Amino acid sequence: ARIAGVEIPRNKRVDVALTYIYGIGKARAKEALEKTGINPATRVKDLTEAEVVRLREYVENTWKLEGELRAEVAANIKRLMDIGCYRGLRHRRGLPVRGQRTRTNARTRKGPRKTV
Amino acid sequence: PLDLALKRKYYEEVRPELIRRFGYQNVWEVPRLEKVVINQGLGEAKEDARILEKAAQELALITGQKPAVTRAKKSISNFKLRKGMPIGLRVTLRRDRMWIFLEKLLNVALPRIRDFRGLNPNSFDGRGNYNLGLREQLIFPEITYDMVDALRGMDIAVVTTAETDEEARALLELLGFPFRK
Amino acid sequence: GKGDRRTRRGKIWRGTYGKYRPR
Amino acid sequence: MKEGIHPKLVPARIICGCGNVIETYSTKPEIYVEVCSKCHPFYTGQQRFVDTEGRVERFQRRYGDSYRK
Amino acid sequence: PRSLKKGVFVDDHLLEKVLELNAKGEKRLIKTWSRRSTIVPEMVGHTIAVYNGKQHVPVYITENMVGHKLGEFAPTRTYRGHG
Amino acid sequence: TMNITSKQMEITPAIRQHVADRLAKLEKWQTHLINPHIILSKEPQGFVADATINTPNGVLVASGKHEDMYTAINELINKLERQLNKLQHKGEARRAA
RNA sequence: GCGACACACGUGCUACAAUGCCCACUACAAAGCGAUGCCACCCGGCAACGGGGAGCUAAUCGCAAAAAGGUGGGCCCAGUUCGGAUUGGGGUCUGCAACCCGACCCCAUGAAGCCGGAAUCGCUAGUAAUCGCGGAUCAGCCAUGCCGCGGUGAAUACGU
RNA sequence: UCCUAAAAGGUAACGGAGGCGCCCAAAGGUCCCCUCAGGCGGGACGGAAAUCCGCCGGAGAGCGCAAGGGUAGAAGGGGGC
Ligand SMILES: [Mg+2]
Ligand SMILES: [Mg+2]
Ligand SMILES: [Mg+2]
Ligand SMILES: [Mg+2]
Ligand SMILES: [Mg+2]
Ligand SMILES: [Mg+2]
Ligand SMILES: [Mg+2]
Ligand SMILES: [Mg+2]
Ligand SMILES: [Mg+2]
Ligand SMILES: [Mg+2]
Ligand SMILES: [Mg+2]
Ligand SMILES: [Mg+2]
Ligand SMILES: [Mg+2]
Ligand SMILES: [Mg+2]
Ligand SMILES: [Mg+2]
Ligand SMILES: [Mg+2]
Ligand SMILES: [Mg+2]
Ligand SMILES: [Mg+2]
Ligand SMILES: [Mg+2]
Ligand SMILES: [Mg+2]
Ligand SMILES: [Mg+2]
Ligand SMILES: [Mg+2]
Ligand SMILES: [Mg+2]
Ligand SMILES: [Mg+2]
Ligand SMILES: [Mg+2]
Ligand SMILES: [Mg+2]
Ligand SMILES: [Mg+2]
Ligand SMILES: [Mg+2]
Ligand SMILES: [Mg+2]
Ligand SMILES: [Mg+2]
Ligand SMILES: [Mg+2]
Ligand SMILES: [Mg+2]
Ligand SMILES: [Mg+2]
Ligand SMILES: [Mg+2]
Ligand SMILES: [Mg+2]
Ligand SMILES: [Mg+2]
Ligand SMILES: [Mg+2]
Ligand SMILES: [Mg+2]
Ligand SMILES: [Mg+2]
Ligand SMILES: [Mg+2]
Ligand SMILES: [Mg+2]
Ligand SMILES: [Mg+2]
Ligand SMILES: [Zn+2]
Repeated sequence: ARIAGVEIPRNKRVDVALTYIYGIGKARAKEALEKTGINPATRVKDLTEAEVVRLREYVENTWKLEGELRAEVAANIKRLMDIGCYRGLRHRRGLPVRGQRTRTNARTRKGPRKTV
Repeated sequence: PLDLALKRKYYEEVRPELIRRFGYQNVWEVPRLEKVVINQGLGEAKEDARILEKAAQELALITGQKPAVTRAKKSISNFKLRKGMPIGLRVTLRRDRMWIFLEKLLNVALPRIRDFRGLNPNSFDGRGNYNLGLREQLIFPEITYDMVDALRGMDIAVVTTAETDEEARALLELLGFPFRK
Repeated sequence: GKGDRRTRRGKIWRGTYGKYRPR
Repeated sequence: MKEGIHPKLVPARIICGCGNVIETYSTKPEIYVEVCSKCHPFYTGQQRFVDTEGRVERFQRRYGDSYRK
Repeated sequence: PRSLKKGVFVDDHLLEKVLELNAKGEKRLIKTWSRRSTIVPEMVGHTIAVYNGKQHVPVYITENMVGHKLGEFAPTRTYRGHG
Repeated sequence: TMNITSKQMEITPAIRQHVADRLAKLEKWQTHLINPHIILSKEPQGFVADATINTPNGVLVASGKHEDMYTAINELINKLERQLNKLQHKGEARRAA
């Protein structure tokens, strides 16, 4: 688990393998490769260990990643379900939160269909 | 015996701090480290590929000591367990090897743990011994991501000559054990 | 692709502009 | 000990990413690691990597104090 | 959400009853039809009855529920499930 | 599955089951009934029961009218049975020459 | 409240990828709409947008960019640089007011889905398929709808 | 094998309860080494119960199999020849 607590896929480009980190999309990928001046097309299996610790230190010290990101999102839902707001109720029962239709579809929040 | 940073740190900085903090009358009365037994509970290699020599090889690389096998004292239905079936590993580390492994554990292993927030303070025996667990073996430096096939944690039991959990926690935290509370 | 908000093709489908489809 | 069954322990250099070198003994004389106890956030005081925020919710809004009173 | 260029919206007539209770001393129960009004820090501690089309649900305002609206805590649908 | 519709009327889940049990008579032929839709209503004369079912060998359309609600359901089943019994045997007629 | 959600049916949108996805550059339409309207152009911002401000009762000026396509570069068969659902946080605008219950922008999350059972729909030439644009209603918009417009442009008909 | 059986042995009933018609090539000989069940506490997946550590624990475990007797100062667990 080199960076940043997970292992990034080698033989892939660094701007791509960095997305395999819970908290880094294509945006924060092109960001960490300019702040360190590291060629985004170069493969992970071809990185310099000097370029590793530089990209490591910048990424791990700029955005919350991995378990620390999962804690606040869980805590943000935790307070939503504790205060008792309408969005908290949708998380407690498990229904959609963002004004979506529930008569049909809505299958991602409910899961596969339950026959009756 | 070999000259080690952790054993020297014990004899130099941990002994007098302990004697001062507790007021021991005799040199032997001070808490000392007795042994460190590591045990891979395994049991996943009952049937299937019972060839667990990859795990024993990993333990022999991490500790520098070849482990021994542990088998079942009885047959168990629900666990799919026949009596006398090899189900685990156990290596007993003492003296210089104990110091070496504890050095590498405190300086490299415990840091590299995913979402590490310290060692559980209430994990003490009551008699003055400590225990902990590990979810992976990639935590140790001698184990890389290539030579591994499956994730397998382990149990670590540190046995101390201390009599209370107080003196034991003193000795262990002084030696550098990071406690979350 | 036409449903992906973070792409050129996706904002043509929607009819809006942004960083991925400037004007 | 039993000869021929134990990997030999030899003087070992354990190099960390932050530049920390550790003189020890192991089966591989050189081992590089991503993190060590001298640079982990939980060890080095309270080096909260990115998030030393302060929650910051909820009274930390204060945008703004313009409603009449 | 509402624009930062515009202000934090309270129905004025509701904020009046808030400040009148902060001077002489909190608190007395307030009935309101202001689901649109945003909770303000000066509302923390009081007990506001929010109307949900039928009932006036008593809702105690705390420290963690300041950035929300009053209508989020007096829901409008009685739903116990199916079956 | 099976769908029932009460047009400008109000029926109970008990009555909805009776319609489901009367449609078991079509299961006799051991052929696939594809989304049998049932429509009930109230004329001035009496109740009316419609049904539009698809089978792998065609579709079934019928109508039953009677003063008694369940009796119109019966007539609908009688007329559905007949159509079903024809769609499963009309091919067997011209096997020779 | 008409926006409910143990479920069921119809119509659609977007997909399951290399005859493809993404980035940069560059060509070719028609029909409409536009005076607290359409906004050129400048500037702030990653952006939505905001602040300036010329023109146009409009074959004059504006919406406006057409998209597929063309050129170049990347991706290399993976639940992936396919797919963009769901959720966390931060903003913009309309509007008295976006909690229930608006659209949009941005960071993060990155699901089902590997071409679909029984059954069934459309289409005979500029047609199907695929690609984009405008308008009514309209403060805004849940429009993937409807009514129109063109771009590329097939297969097949022995026979009843 | 136990009870009935009346503290030596023996003792009947269509009296009360159970087992046998096998097995083991080590489950045999010998030398050397080791000590249980259980309870409490601690320990990744791991649980009432898998394996690990500590403390208490004379035998309640074990001894192929019914029952009784015997048994760790071994008849129990392991190895050598
Ligand atoms: Mg990521
Ligand atoms: Mg000494
Ligand atoms: Mg304790
Ligand atoms: Mg002790
Ligand atoms: Mg390692
Ligand atoms: Mg397409
Ligand atoms: Mg995508
Ligand atoms: Mg020797
Ligand atoms: Mg029905
Ligand atoms: Mg009804
Ligand atoms: Mg009705
Ligand atoms: Mg009819
Ligand atoms: Mg009949
Ligand atoms: Mg309403
Ligand atoms: Mg809704
Ligand atoms: Mg149903
Ligand atoms: Mg269906
Ligand atoms: Mg649609
Ligand atoms: Mg594929
Ligand atoms: Mg995935
Ligand atoms: Mg799948
Ligand atoms: Mg993807
Ligand atoms: Mg296709
Ligand atoms: Mg078919
Ligand atoms: Mg025709
Ligand atoms: Mg349109
Ligand atoms: Mg218009
Ligand atoms: Mg409009
Ligand atoms: Mg919506
Ligand atoms: Mg006797
Ligand atoms: Mg006797
Ligand atoms: Mg006798
Ligand atoms: Mg005798
Ligand atoms: Mg033997
Ligand atoms: Mg024997
Ligand atoms: Mg025990
Ligand atoms: Mg557990
Ligand atoms: Mg346990
Ligand atoms: Mg016994
Ligand atoms: Mg023996
Ligand atoms: Mg022997
Ligand atoms: Mg011999
Ligand atoms: Zn370090």
